[PDB]
Amino acid sequence: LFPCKYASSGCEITLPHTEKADHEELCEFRPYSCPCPGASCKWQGSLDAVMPHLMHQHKSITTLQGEDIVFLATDINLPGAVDWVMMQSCFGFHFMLVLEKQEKYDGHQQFFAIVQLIGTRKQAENFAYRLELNGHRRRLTWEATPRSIHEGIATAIMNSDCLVFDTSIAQLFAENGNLGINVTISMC
Amino acid sequence: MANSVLFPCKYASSGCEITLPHTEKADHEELCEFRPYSCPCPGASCKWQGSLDAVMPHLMHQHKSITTLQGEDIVFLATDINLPGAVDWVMMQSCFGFHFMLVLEKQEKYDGHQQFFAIVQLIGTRKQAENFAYRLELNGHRRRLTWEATPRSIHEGIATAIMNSDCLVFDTSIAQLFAENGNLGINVTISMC
Ligand SMILES: [Cl-]
Ligand SMILES: [Cl-]
Ligand SMILES: [Cl-]
Ligand SMILES: [Zn+2]
Ligand SMILES: [Zn+2]
Ligand SMILES: [Zn+2]
Ligand SMILES: [Zn+2]
Repeated sequence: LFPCKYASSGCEITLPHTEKADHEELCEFRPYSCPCPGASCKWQGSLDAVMPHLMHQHKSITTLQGEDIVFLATDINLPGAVDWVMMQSCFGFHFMLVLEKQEKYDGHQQFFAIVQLIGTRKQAENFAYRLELNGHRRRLTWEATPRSIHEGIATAIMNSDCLVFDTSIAQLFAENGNLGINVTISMC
Repeated sequence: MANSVLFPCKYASSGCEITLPHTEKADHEELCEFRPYSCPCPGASCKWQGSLDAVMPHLMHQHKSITTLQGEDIVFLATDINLPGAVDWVMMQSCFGFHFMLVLEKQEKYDGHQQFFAIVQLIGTRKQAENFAYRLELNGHRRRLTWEATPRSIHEGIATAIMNSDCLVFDTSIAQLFAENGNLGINVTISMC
C-alpha cells in the first residue's frame, strides 16, 4: 500500500503501486493547475481561482461567446511545438479550446485538438463537444465529453483521446495558412 | 483524294482496333471496353489486369475471402485489429447500382508509428465517383470519430491518397477505445451528392 501523491492536500486513499497512476489523475484533491498549455506557467490554485488567473496572467487568450463557434488557428504551418488556445463561453461555463502541434511520436509532427471544461469532472459529464474540420468535399469530425481542466490534457494526448491529425491532413482543411475548427458544445 | 489523319484509340495496345478523327477520340476512349484496369485488392500480390466490367467478377472468383455487404448504410467489422500479422481488411459494399470497396490498412508510414488508414473506392470512373460521398464512423463510449470524402476511383487507386493521409487516419491507441474484444466496427454510409 502506497499513499496518494495528494495526501498532503487531504486525500486519505492508500493503494498498491499498480492502482496509483489511475487514481491520482482522477483524484479530487489533485490541484487545479494553470490549464493554459504548456509552458511555462507553474501557477496552481482552487477552481474559483482559475478564471481570474487566466484574466490576469494570460490576457492574450480571447473568449468567444456561443455554443457554435469557429476557432480559427492562424499560421498552422509555423514550425515546431506550437499551441493555439481560446475560450468558449456557453451554458454558464467557459471551455478551453486547445490545438497543439507536437512531436508525440519521433519524426512525426501531429496536431491534437481538444476541449476542456473550466469546472469539475462531475460538471464536465453533462456536456459533449464536436470539433469539425471542413475542406473541399472533406470533413473530419471528433466528438467526446470534454475533459475537466482538473485532469489536464497530457493524458488524453498520449492516448489520442482527442482529434488527432498532422500537417499532411491539415492541408486538406487549411485556408490561407489558417485552420478553421468548428467547435459545437451541447448538453447531454 | 486525301482523307484526313486518323488516330488509333489510346487502348489500341490492349486490343482496341478502332481509328477515329480527333473530335471523336475522347468520347470513344472514356467509353472504350478495352481500357485496362489493375486488380484493386491491396496491394502488390495480384498482377491481374482487365476491363472495368471484369473487375467485380475478378474479385468474386480470385478473392473469395472478400465479403460484400448490401445497403447504403452498413457496419464493417475488422476483426483482430491487434494481431501482429494483421495488415489489410477489405470489404465490398453494394448500393446505388454500384460496388464500393472499403479498405482498412495497418502500417508504419512513419517509422516507429503504427497507424490505421481507412478509405473507400468505387469500382467505376472518377466521373461516377464524384456523384457520391462516403462517411466512415468509429463509435465508442461517448466518443465518435468521423471522416467524409468523395470515393476514389479504381483507376486512381487508394495508395496515393493513403500516402497523402487523404483518408481516415488513426492511432492504435484510439483504435483500442473504439474496439470491442479485439474487433473494430466501422460504420460506412454511402450517399448521393
Ligand atoms: Cl448538427
Ligand atoms: Cl471512458
Ligand atoms: Cl445520418
Ligand atoms: Zn488521491
Ligand atoms: Zn497561468
Ligand atoms: Zn478504344
Ligand atoms: Zn486480383
